[PDB]
Amino acid sequence: WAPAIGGEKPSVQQSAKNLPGHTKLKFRQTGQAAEEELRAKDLRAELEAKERKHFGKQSGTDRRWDDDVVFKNQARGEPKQQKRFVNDTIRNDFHRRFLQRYIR
Amino acid sequence: GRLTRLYLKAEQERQHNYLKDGPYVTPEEAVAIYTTTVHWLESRKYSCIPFPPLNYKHDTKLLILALERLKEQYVVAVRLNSSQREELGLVEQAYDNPHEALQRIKRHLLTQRSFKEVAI
Amino acid sequence: VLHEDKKYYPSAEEIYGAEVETLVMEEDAQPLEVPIVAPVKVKKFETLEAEPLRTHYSNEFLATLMANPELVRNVAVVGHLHHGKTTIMDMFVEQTHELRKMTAAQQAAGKQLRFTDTRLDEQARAMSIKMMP
Amino acid sequence: IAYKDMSHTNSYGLIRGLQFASFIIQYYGLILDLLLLGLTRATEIAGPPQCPNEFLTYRDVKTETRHPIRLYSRYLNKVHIMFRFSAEEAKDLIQRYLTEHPDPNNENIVGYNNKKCWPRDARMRLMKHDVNLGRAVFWDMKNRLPRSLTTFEWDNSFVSVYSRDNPNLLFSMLGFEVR
RNA sequence: AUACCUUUCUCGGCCUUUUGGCUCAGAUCAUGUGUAGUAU
RNA sequence: CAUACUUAUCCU
Ligand SMILES: Nc1nc2c(ncn2[C@@H]2O[C@H](COP(=O)(O)OP(=O)(O)OP(=O)(O)O)[C@@H](O)[C@H]2O)c(=O)[nH]1
Repeated sequence: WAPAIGGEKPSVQQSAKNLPGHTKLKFRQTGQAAEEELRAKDLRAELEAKERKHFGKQSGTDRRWDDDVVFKNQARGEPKQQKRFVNDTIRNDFHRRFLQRYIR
Repeated sequence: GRLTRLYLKAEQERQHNYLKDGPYVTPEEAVAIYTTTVHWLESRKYSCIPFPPLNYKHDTKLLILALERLKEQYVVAVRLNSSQREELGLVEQAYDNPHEALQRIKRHLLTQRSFKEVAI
Repeated sequence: VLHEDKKYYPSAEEIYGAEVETLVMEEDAQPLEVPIVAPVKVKKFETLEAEPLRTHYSNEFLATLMANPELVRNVAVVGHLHHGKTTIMDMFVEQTHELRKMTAAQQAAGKQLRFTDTRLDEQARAMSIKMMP
Repeated sequence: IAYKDMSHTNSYGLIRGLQFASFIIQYYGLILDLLLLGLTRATEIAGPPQCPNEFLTYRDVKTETRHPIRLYSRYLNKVHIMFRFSAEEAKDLIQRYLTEHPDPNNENIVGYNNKKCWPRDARMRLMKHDVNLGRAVFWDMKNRLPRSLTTFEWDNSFVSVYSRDNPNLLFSMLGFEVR
């Protein structure tokens, strides 16, 4: 109904997680998207380049033994399964496979 | 517990879809199947299994086999619940009077077409 | 009959259209070991020094002594394994250059110098691996 | 069927905790056995009603050899079949299979199930005639079953061919891997 | 003694709330004598 | 007077 609000000698209890560690910061160097390096370039050129590369270079274009047998061709007509995402908790494919695997 | 719930949602839905999407077995798959079975059973000179006769020579041996089987779950049993105690009571009754157990069983097979809830 | 391979929903292609690209990304392209921001590493191949060192001669003195064939001798130094070649070259370096505090660092760290054994992997086997002029 | 606050009516399956569930399973499976075999290979495997022949045996060798399906068993919902094929029979089968699942690239062998549990020489090889006889008899027996009742799944199946270039016949039956 | 306004009484009526949040409905659910004290 | 309840009291 209402959370605790968290407003702010000093106590001398020292936590283990509060001991010195990672005591200097990494900064972005030349080569890791540093700010002075990135004013120099046209990021729209590189984005439209990479998007065009992706979007084109994904498109790829510039009587027998079985005579008494009562049923014939019963696999033909079966649906081949597809890489798809269903946003359903219980009706997606991971879940149907999971329940198939673990419940016998 | 979570997986029995998840399985039972899936299984409730499978049972629903059967009643909506109808018998999956096609009317002329079922008939080819029924007919294959008929021609098999007739090739085998098979005779149906009849309803357990009244003066059936084996009726009480089969019931005693049944009851032995049902009792066997209770030969290590250390603490029983009301359905396990009720089961042991009815096993004892059917050992004590096999003839009225047999008559109840045959009345069940003859008449009973609606049954209680199964726990899963 | 439509089985319990029933479809409950349309595809992302019926949902979004032909001109929306629909991606299902269920596994990562790369492992956790490939940084997302690649560290800008000193590419530790064979690490030399950052300026021509002090010698007992100049630059132009060697420039002189090169331009006339009668004061230049070309010599390769060979021997068995370990028989002293690298160390003799090193003694030459030690007598004709300026590297004394280098020697102090060498006998403080507990190793004797190997000048021509420069590649720090040829170094850590006490072996000359590739000839050096 | 009730679990706690969950409940539904069973209309479709079989309740396996019934005491006579095994009898329904075994009779229904017998019907699926007759679907797999036909009423002639079944009546030859079974033997006459008067003189039935024992588990894996036949009355004659003319009766035994008439048909590819040589040995047959079903352990409740699990089937083991041994066929022996002529190379003419095997060839006709592999033909019909590929003409039904045409793949020019030779992507046939990729998703094949043969167990890594045995040593690498002794397992079933990657010959095209052998991988394809495997998949072709799987496919041809899987076509025998109305998919409204059951299918076979390749991932819960196992075929092993003993051919020229394969010396061992493999199966696993109950917990036993047999080579 | 009647018409007006106006004032009084009697019927008809009303919202949050008191909701201990979660999980494996959290789990299980039921196999005594004997005395005495009491309720009956 | 007969059903029930019980209590680190008492046995089986
Ligand atoms: N006793 C003695 N040992 C020496 C002398 N000179 C060098 N050494 C030792 O011999 C070892 C091998 O000599 P290196 O300097 O590696 O010479 P190398 O024969 O070229 O060896 P590689 O690099 O393997 O070809 C050195 O690490 C020294 O410890 C010397 O005059 N006397």
